[PDB]
Amino acid sequence: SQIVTPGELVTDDPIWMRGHGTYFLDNMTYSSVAGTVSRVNRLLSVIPLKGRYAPETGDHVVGRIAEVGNKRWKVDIGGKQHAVLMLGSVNLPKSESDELQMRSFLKEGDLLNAEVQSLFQDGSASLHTRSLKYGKLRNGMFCQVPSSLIVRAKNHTHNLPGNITVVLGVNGYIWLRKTSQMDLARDTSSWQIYSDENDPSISNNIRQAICRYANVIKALAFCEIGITQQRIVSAYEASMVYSNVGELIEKNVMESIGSDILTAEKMR
Amino acid sequence: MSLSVAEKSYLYDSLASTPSIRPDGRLPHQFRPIEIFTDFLPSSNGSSRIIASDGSECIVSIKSKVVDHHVENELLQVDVDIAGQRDDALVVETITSLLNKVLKSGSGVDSSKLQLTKKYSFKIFVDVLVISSHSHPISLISFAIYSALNSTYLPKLISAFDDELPTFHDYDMVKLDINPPLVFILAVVGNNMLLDPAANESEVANNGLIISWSNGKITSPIRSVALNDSNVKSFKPHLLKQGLAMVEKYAPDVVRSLENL
Amino acid sequence: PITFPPEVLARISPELSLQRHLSLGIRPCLRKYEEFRDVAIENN
Amino acid sequence: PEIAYPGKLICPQPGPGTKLIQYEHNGRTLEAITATLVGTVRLVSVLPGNDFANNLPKEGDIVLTRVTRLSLQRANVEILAVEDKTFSVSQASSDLGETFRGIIRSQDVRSTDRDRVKVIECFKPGDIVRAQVLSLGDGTNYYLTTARNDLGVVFARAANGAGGLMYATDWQMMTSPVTGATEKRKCAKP
Amino acid sequence: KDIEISASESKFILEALRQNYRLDGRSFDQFRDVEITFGKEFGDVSVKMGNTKVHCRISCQIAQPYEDRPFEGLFVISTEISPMAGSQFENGNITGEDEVLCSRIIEKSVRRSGALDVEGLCIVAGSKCWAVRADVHFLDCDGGFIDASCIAVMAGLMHFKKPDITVHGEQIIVHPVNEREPVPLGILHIPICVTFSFFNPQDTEENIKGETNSEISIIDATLKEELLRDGVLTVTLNKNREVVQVSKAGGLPMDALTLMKCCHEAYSIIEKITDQILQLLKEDSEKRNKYAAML
Amino acid sequence: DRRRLLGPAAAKPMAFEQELSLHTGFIENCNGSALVEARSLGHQTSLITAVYGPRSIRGSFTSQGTISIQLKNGLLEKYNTNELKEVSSFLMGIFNSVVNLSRYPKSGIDIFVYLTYDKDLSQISSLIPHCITSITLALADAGIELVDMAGAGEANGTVVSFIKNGEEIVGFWKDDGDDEDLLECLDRCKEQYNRYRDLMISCLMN
Amino acid sequence: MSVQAEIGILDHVDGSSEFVSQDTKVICSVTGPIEPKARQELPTQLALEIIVRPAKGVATTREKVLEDKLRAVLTPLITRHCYPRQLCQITCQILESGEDEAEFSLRELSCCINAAFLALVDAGIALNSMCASIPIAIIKDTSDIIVDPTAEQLKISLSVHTLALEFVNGGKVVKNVLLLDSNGDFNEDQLFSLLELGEQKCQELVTNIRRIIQDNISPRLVV
Amino acid sequence: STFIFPGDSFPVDPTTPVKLGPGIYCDPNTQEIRPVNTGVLHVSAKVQTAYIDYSSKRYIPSVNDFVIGVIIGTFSDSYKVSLQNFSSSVSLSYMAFPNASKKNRPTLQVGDLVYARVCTAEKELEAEIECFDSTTGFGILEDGMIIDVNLNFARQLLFNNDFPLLKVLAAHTKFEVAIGLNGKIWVKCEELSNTLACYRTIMECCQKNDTAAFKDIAKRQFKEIL
Amino acid sequence: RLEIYSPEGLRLDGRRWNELRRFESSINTHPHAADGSSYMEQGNNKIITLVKGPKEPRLKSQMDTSKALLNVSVNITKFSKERSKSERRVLEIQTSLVRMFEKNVMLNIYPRTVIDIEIHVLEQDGGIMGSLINGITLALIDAGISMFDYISGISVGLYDTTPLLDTNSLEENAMSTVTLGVVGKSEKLSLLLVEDKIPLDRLENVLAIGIAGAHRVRDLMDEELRKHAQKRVSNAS
Amino acid sequence: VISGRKTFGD
Ligand SMILES: [Cl-]
Ligand SMILES: [Cl-]
Repeated sequence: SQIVTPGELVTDDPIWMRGHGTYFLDNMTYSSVAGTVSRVNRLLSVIPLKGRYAPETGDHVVGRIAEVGNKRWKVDIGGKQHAVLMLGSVNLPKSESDELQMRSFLKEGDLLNAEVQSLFQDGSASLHTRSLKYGKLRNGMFCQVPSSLIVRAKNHTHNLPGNITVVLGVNGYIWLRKTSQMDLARDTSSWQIYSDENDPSISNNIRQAICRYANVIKALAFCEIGITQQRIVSAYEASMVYSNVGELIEKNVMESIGSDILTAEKMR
Repeated sequence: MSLSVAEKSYLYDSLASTPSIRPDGRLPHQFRPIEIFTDFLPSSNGSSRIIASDGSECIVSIKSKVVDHHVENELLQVDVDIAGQRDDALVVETITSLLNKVLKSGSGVDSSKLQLTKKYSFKIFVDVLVISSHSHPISLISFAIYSALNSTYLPKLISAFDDELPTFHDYDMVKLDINPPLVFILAVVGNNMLLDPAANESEVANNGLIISWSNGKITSPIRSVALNDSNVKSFKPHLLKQGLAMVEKYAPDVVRSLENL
Repeated sequence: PITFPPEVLARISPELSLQRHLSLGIRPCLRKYEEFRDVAIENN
Repeated sequence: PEIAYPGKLICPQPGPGTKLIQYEHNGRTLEAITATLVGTVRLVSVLPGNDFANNLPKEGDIVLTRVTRLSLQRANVEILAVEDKTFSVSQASSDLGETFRGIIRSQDVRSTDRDRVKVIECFKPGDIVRAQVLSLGDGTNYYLTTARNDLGVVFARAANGAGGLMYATDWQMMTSPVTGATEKRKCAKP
Repeated sequence: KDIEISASESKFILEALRQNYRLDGRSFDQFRDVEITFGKEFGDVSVKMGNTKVHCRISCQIAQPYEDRPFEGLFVISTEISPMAGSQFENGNITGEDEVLCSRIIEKSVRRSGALDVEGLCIVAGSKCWAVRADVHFLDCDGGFIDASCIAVMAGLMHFKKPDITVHGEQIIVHPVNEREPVPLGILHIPICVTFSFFNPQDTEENIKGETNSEISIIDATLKEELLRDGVLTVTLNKNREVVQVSKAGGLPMDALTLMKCCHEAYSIIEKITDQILQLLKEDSEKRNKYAAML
Repeated sequence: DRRRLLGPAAAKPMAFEQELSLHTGFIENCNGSALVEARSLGHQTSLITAVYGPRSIRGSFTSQGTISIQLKNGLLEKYNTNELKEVSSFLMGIFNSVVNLSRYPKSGIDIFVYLTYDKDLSQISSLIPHCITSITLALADAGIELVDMAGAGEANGTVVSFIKNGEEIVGFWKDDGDDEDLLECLDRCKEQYNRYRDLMISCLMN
Repeated sequence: MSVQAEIGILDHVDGSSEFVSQDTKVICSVTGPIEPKARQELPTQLALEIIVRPAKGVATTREKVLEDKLRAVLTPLITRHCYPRQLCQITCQILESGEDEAEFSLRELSCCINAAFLALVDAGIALNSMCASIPIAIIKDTSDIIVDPTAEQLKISLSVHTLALEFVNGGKVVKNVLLLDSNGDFNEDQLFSLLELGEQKCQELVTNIRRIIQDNISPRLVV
Repeated sequence: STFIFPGDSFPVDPTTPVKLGPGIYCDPNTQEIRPVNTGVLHVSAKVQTAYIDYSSKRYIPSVNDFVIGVIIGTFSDSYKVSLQNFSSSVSLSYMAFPNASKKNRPTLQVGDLVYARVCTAEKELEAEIECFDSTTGFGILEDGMIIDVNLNFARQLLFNNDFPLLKVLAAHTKFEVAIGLNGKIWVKCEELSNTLACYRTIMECCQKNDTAAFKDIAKRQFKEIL
Repeated sequence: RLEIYSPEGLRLDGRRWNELRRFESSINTHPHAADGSSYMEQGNNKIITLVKGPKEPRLKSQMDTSKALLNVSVNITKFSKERSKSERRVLEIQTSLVRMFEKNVMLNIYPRTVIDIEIHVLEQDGGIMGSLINGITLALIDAGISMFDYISGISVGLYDTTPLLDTNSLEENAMSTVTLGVVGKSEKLSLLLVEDKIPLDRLENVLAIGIAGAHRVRDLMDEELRKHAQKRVSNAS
Repeated sequence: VISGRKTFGD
């Protein structure tokens, strides 16, 4: 792996497939970003060290509704462009009357859970919620880390101890909620799926655990540690040393939580 | 700052709950950590830089100028420049008017400490720059101004006190030991008071309080600010007395935290 | 024909609202053709 | 409570001019109807005692509009008044874009032969069209219709206001009594 | 409002440049013929370059000098654009990209350079001085607004004559033209602007990392040529072999020596223009003395 | 300024309890107006309010109304621009908790307070309660839903605005003044609140 | 009086004219009908963007009033309903004022009216009728009514007047008085002596304007 | 053919049936036929057609006019075309092509030069052009150069066969010309030196308005190209 | 006492004619305020540069379907100089910086987006235009935005015949100056700015010294950038 | 039947 900066020559060999972060004049292929050189088959490319989340087909994302248009929604995913959520790509609770009252399902500012179905030519993503696991989010609170800390994995909705469930969006948009009955079904009726009301039985114990999970996710991000299901529960169990959840905001405490996770995985 | 109504309703119920459950596990009187840097602008008599936990950053520059205090009524002047906001925008004009009242040569600050001769004194130019902000920055600005005025050093006088213009030592310099005030902002969520309200906390608060503090006592200005516009509602008088007692109790901890130079 | 109340005709077409008033011999401001508004002054 | 002012209690536990407000007294809380307007009480509501506010156009209401721009497929209008079950005049200004705007699609012009409809022969810029609201649509444009006998161009001038008054002689033709020249419009039966 | 250029037109003009052809029949190094017309009043000057037409009006009023520069008169230039030069211009937007840049060039070429002797404008040292003003009216736009303005302002300042004044201590008596004849202004040097327009016949990759530079340079572009150019360079010189100012703000990156050869290219032209301006002034003065003999 | 006649630039400027009277509905271009003229033994003040709205905002998804309050120095330019916008900010905080904004979505309400007379036989503290009196009157005349009659009083730099017969506070303002005055200030301010509120209700009825 | 004028002098506008009355000189550009801005759009008829630039300095409210008066003359002259939802850019650049700009503006107004009319003629925009404008002044002690007064005469004028009349049928019928802008001290008997002689010299100007228009447009066309 | 000014008395009598052309306006209020344009009024003989030939440079879309446009935008069912700068846009439907079908859309891209005919030119609507013959040379104009010309010169070049411009140009080079009645004339030759020589000759001939000077101008321009 | 250029060849600060000022750059200085950030410390100068984007534009009207929109906002704080209470000149700086990075940033590959650049000048002392260029180049690279090459800024004054590389405030007020924006390591000039009179014959020597000094600035920037990247991948390892 | 687009000089 080689570190290159803008303007640097990556290879004089023209028998290469030009990838991202590159440009060329005749045989000379230069780098457009400051990143690392990637050689895959015949595709020479430069992986930038920084940049917004780039969506790929299959990504499990959490997004905020930005605007309501013609027959589609534009969702804030955290990338360069807004992602589109076509009216045909959502499970309505088709009739032409619903195409007008689109704000009865998702209004501006609503939080939802979706999957990247495809990508346009420009690179923006098309979303879909044609499943039970995708829909409007409630019964909790939002918080976000940089997308580089969310590792793409087989699953992205994990149930945590304390009756709390996390949704680790590939774009870095995390949603913590009370573990619903549907979330318990994930091991091996709901007419109002766009209801803006929260389950009115969220106890203070559940509310306090959401905070603790929120702080440890923030702490893992503060140490630039990759967020995983195994690390979130490890930090949550380790943080019990501190009686009050408030103590977890200080710098020394956050750096301790992250260091105790890295040094523990060194032993393991 | 945009939030879903499912987010807002969950947050408000947690904050107004007995006891208050804040989204970071904070206590109703607990402050978020901040980073402070001082003495980094050599062109100024004093400088400070504060970075809030949410990413809000503020830089303050203290500069002086000898003036005739018989014609210069105000010997302390604050200029607020908030990034991405017009200089005539309401929030800028409000904060500028508010801060000038917080300092104002004869109220919060000690005017006699700026005197040089029987005819001339120092005029202090407090310049505020908010690089990034996510909530009402009057409290963040106040803390940065406080740290800058403490790290401020002024030239040493040579000429006599009784009166030509004053003459200053070429090398030695004296520290400015004025007592700078502190401005605290509070959130009124239901029947609870919250010190140092966060962005999301202020988005659901029913009302807000701006409370000034100097020399160990509650001082003016004191305002009831609206931290939003959607969920603004009236508050009972006891909540106003509760917020003032909250400042009088926990501000000394804030002072000795800031005064650690 | 079709007639509209006075409140709408003023908005529908101000040109007709004047012509309808003048056809009746009055003005929209309810004053006579050569009548001025009454003035009242406070000085200094 | 014959009369009412904002803040005056009406009755224990909705409509326009009132709001449920929770008060405290003797230690126990209480939700009572409170008037928010100054007027008389008449389901609890308060009526003051012209106003386009309370009679805002809704699906099914008939409105008086003015054509502002014709297109090959639709006709853009602005709502000037709404018919009451009498009229309610909008106080907004047509010079600053303050009035609620609407759209009359080509297939909603008339009832018969909605596929082949020429917009240039049904409406003209400046005409006063009586239409009925189909839906609220988006925040930009209402969606109106004129597919009835009593709907269509009501008031119009020849040559887009450059000529004399034209009256609806035929349901599809407007003539001028002075000049005699006629124009083709989708008129409403007077 | 935008000027739409067809793809067939963009290709033809650029391909004609690659064949060393300019639509108006000029060569790549040919500055347009400068026509200067003088009005009845001193300071009324009208410049024409093919189809480009500008007009300048020099005026002066008595004002007070700044306390910081008490021995100095005042001088300001106004170049507000109007839709008369073409519907592409919005009415008096003094904040647009091209409007700001072009204005700063004329200010740096005439005001900042000290072409006008602001010391001679001073009447008495403490108060009272001359406040000269140069107003430019862009009448017809066929490109080259910067170069035309620079010639119009300088020709105006030289042709202009301020009224003679007699001071009686604090009394400043401004004599009218009928009483005593006016005195001309003091010009220290005559700056001339020459604007080079660059065209890239290839790609951006061959411009950043290309060995052989193939960028085409033409002098004083027309409107059609100006709209298709990929870079612009405005250089200002005087007969004293001084580079008054150079402005190449962004655009197509240009080889440094190529820009240097542009500066030396322009000096041949600013000599032709300076001598041309001075000649038309001498001819204009001789016309007024011939009518002074007939009067 | 090119859009004005400012004369010569070389010219320099020249350097040298409370009886109430309320009227409403006297301005024709707005939705609701009000006139408050207050004469006290030490100061006389007159100001006019104008409420324009609700006016629909082009493409607004806002679930409720957006209040705007501009305090102008209509002729008498006595107060600094900094403090006028601070009072305007304070006024907007009060009425954003009094106007039933949920009833006017996607629209906006703009309030103007023109000062027309102010002579004292800073001072901005005692001016705030009469703006609140006028804005509440003008909003009622404009047919805007108000949760209560918003009024206020002033005492030694402290300005308190009340609703619900003084049971709750909708605005608090304190400049200079003495220490520990709060208890006595809320008492004196509530007295002016009741006095102004009674006159305000009596104005809208008669 | 004696006026000189040109037609079609600018290349990047639909119509152009230059008008010189004594020492006053105005150049005028006209561009229309063109796509209007959203703010300017008028559904029924044509919208006018009228701009007047001073001979010296930047534009002040003085020119804003000249723009308003110029609109009052031009608006009834243009057959606006022929161009619905369109824009017309009438831009006047005053080159030499021909009068002490501090006190007077009537010579510039009268010249802008004629220049704008000529430029609208050159642009081929539909006009209901013709138009000519003359400045008039009544001199102090002589009390004479001087048509087309000089800059020196205006200094000792007790009243200044701008008269612009609408002409039809070969410039012999006066369809209307488009604008009469009288300023100064005058009486009813003076006013009608002014309007009488003013209409006579106005009728002389359209006859001269018809001649200049024909000398410029006839060589452009085929017979 | 007499010269007429706006507001002048119209010579033709109402007893004769007349078809009104450009320059003549019929008052909607007074029903009087009066001129609104200044120029030469031409009147036919026997059904009498009367119009005024007046000078103009800004084109106004009228039906049965040949015009050259430039594609500036692609919409759902039509093209947004510009026939002149700053003027209002014109609509070109996808179905307005020869052998048009709902399966094959035209291949034009933004910036292409199109030669078409005006079909619907409603004064209160967006004008429309078509690339198919109304009674059954239109289509894309590849490469070449477009020339700006006043409307009277363009009408004289298309309808008057005695206009010497096309003859003196053919006598110098072989050239392809497309004449638009909106002031745009498209020229293309085999070599760029010939196309530029045709551009310069048409530009100079448009400025003189004198027909008797076309031959001498063409001779000197092609001589300068050599 | 001090002199502008002493007979021994020493300037006011003690530099020789071909000596730069103390050059110190930093990357990722405001991660919680912008995608890319840079803190510039060239001599006494102190400049904060914030790059926000590429992101969705706020108004769908102001949006280009073919390329990204580039906006530069330069804020010169009130405390940058010896305070003045008093525009058209800052506008020239902004549109010039935009026109520069228009042709360097690959805006074509980020369509329908907007790249907002937010600059704050904390301390000013000569050659601020060159330092602004360096702050933008680093801040854009920190944002991961594709660009063809570096752009380095430098200022050179002419004292009689001797060019003085990297001028401070007093040197700018004493002699004429040239400001260069050099593309990478080439001789192509993105920005050439001769702000006052220079003799036509002595100008080529000034340009030669400026291009050479700019190349040194490029290496200094590249060096600091590779250090940051190597420290980032070493900490994560 | 007037021709518009035609090649001359055959
Ligand atoms: Cl978000
Ligand atoms: Cl600067």
